[PDB]
Amino acid sequence: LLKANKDLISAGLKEFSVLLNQQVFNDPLVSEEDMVTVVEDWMNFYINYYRQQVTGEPQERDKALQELRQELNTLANPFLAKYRDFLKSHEL
Repeated sequence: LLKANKDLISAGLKEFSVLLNQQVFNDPLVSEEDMVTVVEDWMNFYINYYRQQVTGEPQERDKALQELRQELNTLANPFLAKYRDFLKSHEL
């Protein structure tokens, strides 16, 4: 209900999707642990962000927060892989 709610989600969606796909690949390169922290921060930051940026009944808010948590959890899986493979491509 209300395009406003779905709009906020889509914003976090396009933001994350574009962010993962628009990351910058330049040396020096960031490590996996550093990327993980950044990803986690992005995930908790967005999660808390959306829990407070909702309207209407509390039930809808929760569905947005739950779907988001699963949304990032899935969306992050492929990103970490791209960087994982990007890390392996190194030499040593």
